[PDB]
This record gives sequence, structure tokens and C-alpha cells, in this order.
Amino acid sequence: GLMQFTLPVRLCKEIELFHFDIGPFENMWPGIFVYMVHRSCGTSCFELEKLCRFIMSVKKNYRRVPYHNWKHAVTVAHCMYAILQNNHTLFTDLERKGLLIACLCHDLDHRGFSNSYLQKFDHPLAALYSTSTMEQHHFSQTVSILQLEGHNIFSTLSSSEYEQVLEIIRKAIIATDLALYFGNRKQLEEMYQTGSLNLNNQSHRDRVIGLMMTACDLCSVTKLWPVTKLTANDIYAEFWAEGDEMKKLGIQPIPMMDRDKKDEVPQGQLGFYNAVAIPCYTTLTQILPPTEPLLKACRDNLSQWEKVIRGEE
Ligand SMILES: Cc1oc(-c2ccccc2)nc1CCn1ccn(-c2ccnn2-c2ccccc2)c1=O
Ligand SMILES: [Mg+2]
Ligand SMILES: [Zn+2]
Repeated sequence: GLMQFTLPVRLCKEIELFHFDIGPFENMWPGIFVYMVHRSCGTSCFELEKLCRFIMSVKKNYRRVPYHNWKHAVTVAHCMYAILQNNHTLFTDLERKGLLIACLCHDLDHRGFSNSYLQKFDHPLAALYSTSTMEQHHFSQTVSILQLEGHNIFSTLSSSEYEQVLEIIRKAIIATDLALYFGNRKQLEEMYQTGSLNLNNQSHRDRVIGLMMTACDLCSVTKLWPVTKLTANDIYAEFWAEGDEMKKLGIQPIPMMDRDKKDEVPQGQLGFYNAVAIPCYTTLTQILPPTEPLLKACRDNLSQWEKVIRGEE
């Protein structure tokens, strides 16, 4: 109870900022997450013994892949922490509980391959889950870990509160399927502009939480340039492995996954910022004004990719 987590001064200050990088010391990431739960949710939200056992089981079930790894899980949870802390009174007690856990669990047991590669491979998961294949798997893995003895961090919730929080986590994790993002943002855009957007309407909250999940998931594009640029290498390390595996199935991959087309990465990032990232943080900033620093950092990184193309870096 009286056992707080405390970070060194630089981390205590910088963790509050959207653009915080969790650093290369893996052994500090569990402490960083508990710190964020305690400040976001409270020292009472979870039994520390159960939370610590949940965290280490989640870590164990992330794989040693270039990008979709334990560091990504904690990075996405921190972006959610920053949004929740800058939007104090907008979110319920259960929502703050659910979303930090949802973010930590959102890519559980990722193999570094897209839904599309699972389908073309004819992976068993593609027969079990026809759409949002990996995301249904990520939710399935979350429930499994929650049901390990001593791992049920929600035990002190009532039956209906427990069902509500698992429903928050399920929708939050499905929403990280980027294929669903385009339509979710368009609906939120129309709702905001026509003025029909209502945060007491559960279906509306669900959409807002979905966009928050996309925003946290894409948050590598909202870091300082050197972090964004170095994270890009890990992202493309996976894309190019998938492209290799597409070639082994006798299918030319999209250029984004074809390592022979490394040259075109700068223009590819531009399209992505313009088509996905900037739209995402613009709509998020309209709905939740205090998330504007994510939009600003994203615009700064767009400007940096424009400089790469112009030969200035
Ligand atoms: C559209 C395009 O075309 C090229 C390209 C490159 C080289 C040659 C020819 C084309 N590159 C891109 C953009 C690449 N791209 C896609 C998602 N992310 C991303 C950013 C943060 N998270 N994620 C993310 C990663 C995995 C899964 C989900 C999300 C990302 O960087
Ligand atoms: Mg994912
Ligand atoms: Zn992710």
C-alpha cells in the first residue's frame, strides 16, 4: 500500500511528456508501467503482487521480433498514460484501469507479420479469425494470461464491472487493427463537425477510445526525430522480412515490404504521415484538445522526412 514506485529525476519529469522514450534498460520497463498505473489509476487499482505477476507473464508472451516486441507494448502504454493524465476528468475509473492494460497487451504474441500475410500463408489463426486476425489473437492471449492462477488483477471488481472492463479491453485491442482506423476516424470527423459527437453516448466513447488506441499505437511518429528515425529501421526490418516471405510464397510484396525498394522509404513515410498519422492526431486533437503536442511532434517529423527527400538529410 505505502510502497510507491519512484523514478530518477529526469524520468520522473520526462515520463509526463508525450514524446518520452522509455530507454534501452529493459529491466526498468516493468517499474515504469507500475509507476504509470499508480499515478493514472491509483495505488489501490491493482494488488501489487498480482500486477507484477501479470506484467512478467505479458512480457514472456511478447516475442523477440524487431518492432512488435515488449518495448512497443510499454511505449504504447506510456502514450495512453500521457493522454489520460492530460484529460483527467474525461475518463471513468474502469476506463483508466482497462486502457493501460489494453495497451500493454495489444500486440501479445505478435510474430512480426500482418493479417494479410497470415491469410496468404493460410495460417490456422486466419481460419479461426477471418478479420482483425492478429488483434482477436492478442485479445485471446490477454484473457488466457488473466486466467493464470494469481494473475487476475481485476478480482476485486464486481461481476458487471469485470465484464465492462474486459469489453473496454476487447474493443481497444480490436481498434488497433489499422484497417478499421480509416472508417472510425471518418465517422468521428463527421460527428465532430456536424456537432452530434456525445461522450455520454457509449457507441461514441467506443469510437473516441478506438482513435486514442490508433494514436498510442502509431506514437513512434510523435517522438523526437532521432527516436522516430531509429524506430523506422525496426518497423522496416519486419516489413522486409514479410516481403521475403511473400516472395517465398511466389507473391511480389507491396513496395513497403520489398527490401529491393529501400530507396523509396522517405516518400513512403510522407504518404503514411499524410494518409494516416496527421489525420489521426488532427481528429484526436479536435476531440481532446490537450493531445495537441502529439499533432505538433507528428508535423515536426513530417517536416524532417520532407528534408530527407530534398537531400538535406
Ligand atoms: C505506406 C508506406 O509505403 C512505404 C514504402 C517504403 C519503402 C518503399 C516503398 C514504400 N512505407 C510506408 C509507411 C510504412 N508504415 C506503415 C505503418 N507504419 C507505422 C508507423 C508507426 N507504426 N506503424 C506500424 C507498423 C506496422 C504495423 C502497423 C503500424 C509505417 O511506418
Ligand atoms: Mg497490432
Ligand atoms: Zn501495436
